[PDB]
Amino acid sequence: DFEEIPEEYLQ
Amino acid sequence: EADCGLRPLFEKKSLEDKTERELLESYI
Amino acid sequence: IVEGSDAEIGMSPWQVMLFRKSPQELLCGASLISDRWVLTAAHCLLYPPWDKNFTENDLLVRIGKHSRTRYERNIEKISMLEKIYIHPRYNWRENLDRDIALMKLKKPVAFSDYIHPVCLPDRETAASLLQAGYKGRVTGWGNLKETGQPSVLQVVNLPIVERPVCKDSTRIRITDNMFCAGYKPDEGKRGDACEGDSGGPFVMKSPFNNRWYQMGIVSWGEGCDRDGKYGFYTHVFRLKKWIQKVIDQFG
Ligand SMILES: CC(C)[C@@H](NS(=O)(=O)Cc1ccccc1)C(=O)N1CCC[C@H]1C(=O)NCc1ccc(C(=N)N)cc1
Ligand SMILES: CC(C)[C@@H](NS(=O)(=O)Cc1ccccc1)C(=O)N1CCC[C@H]1C(=O)NCc1ccc(C(=N)N)cc1
Ligand SMILES: *[C@@H]1O[C@H](CO)[C@@H](O)[C@H](O)[C@H]1NC(C)=O
Ligand code: NA
Ligand code: NA
Repeated sequence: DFEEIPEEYLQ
Repeated sequence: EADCGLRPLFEKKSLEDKTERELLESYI
Repeated sequence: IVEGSDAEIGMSPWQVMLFRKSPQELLCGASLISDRWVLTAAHCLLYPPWDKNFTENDLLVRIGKHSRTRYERNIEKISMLEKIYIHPRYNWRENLDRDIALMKLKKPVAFSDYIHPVCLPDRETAASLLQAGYKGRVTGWGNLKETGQPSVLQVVNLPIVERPVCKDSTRIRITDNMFCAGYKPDEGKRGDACEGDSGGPFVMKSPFNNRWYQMGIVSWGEGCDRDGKYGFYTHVFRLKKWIQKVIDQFG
């Protein structure tokens, strides 16, 4: 149920 | 560091939050 | 947080969310103590009985948050971890003695109205404030009940409890590196930290200098908000020499 976070933080 | 523990939206502008007084009242 | 209330905006600007990358979920609370250092509970990162052993690349730190689940565009900031440091005498085998860990961020976080560090106590402030009956404040996005989850950060104020009462409430061996807090059955009021609040701060506002100090870290409890049970917190001051050693060496 968490909103997706900008992919820049997942790289 | 030197500014630790002083909240921008509270202490910094001399506003109190809704329950901090409860803490103060316990400190006898 | 059980039997608490919604935090005000900017009420706890040192509050940190430890966030698992995959699956994306809340891992724990934590606190901001400088522009590069975050304090949390060791059990948030390492707890072998439950097969928990997170590495730096598994997690993110989300700072400046209010909503639990939203991506708070233009408000929250997300930081990557450079290194985790767990207390070398953290006792996960027995009773979570020395339940404390530090996390160094890859890059400094910018302070704002919503992001600001808490103070760590000196010996004198600890002696003055860590007394039975004196109230502190716990915040977090953890469970609303023992057995659901809040829309926004929750807050509750709770009194420190006399050591003998803490000890007599449990069969677990309590150490000087822990304190407990919460209301007694006969006090009427209630409230507690719970699962998910782990690693978050127990803070007190000094009446001497009007600054907030982090006296405890949410560590453990038998269920949540049970009559006759109390929440247990890592005693931050007792472990401050370790904190300073880590920051001095690696900071
Ligand atoms: C098996 C033994 C190592 C011990 N495990 S324990 O309590 O989970 C160890 C522990 C972990 C974290 C913080 C404090 C203490 C345990 O179960 N004890 C040690 C003292 C007596 C008994 C007990 O009743 N503990 C309280 C307790 C245990 C389990 C739960 C649960 N619902 N999982 C709750 C309370
Ligand atoms: C004491 C030990 C037996 C254990 N108790 S417990 O009942 O399983 C904790 C728990 C787990 C899930 C849902 C509610 C409560 C415990 O607290 N542990 C086992 C290992 C880690 C630590 C923990 O879960 N800490 C999170 C926590 C939970 C409750 C409180 C509280 N103040 N009530 C605080 C921290
Ligand atoms: C936890 O992970 C580290 C690194 O992968 C590993 O070296 C260690 O043995 C693991 N178990 C611990 C610290 O108990
Ligand atoms: Na006991
Ligand atoms: Na209780």
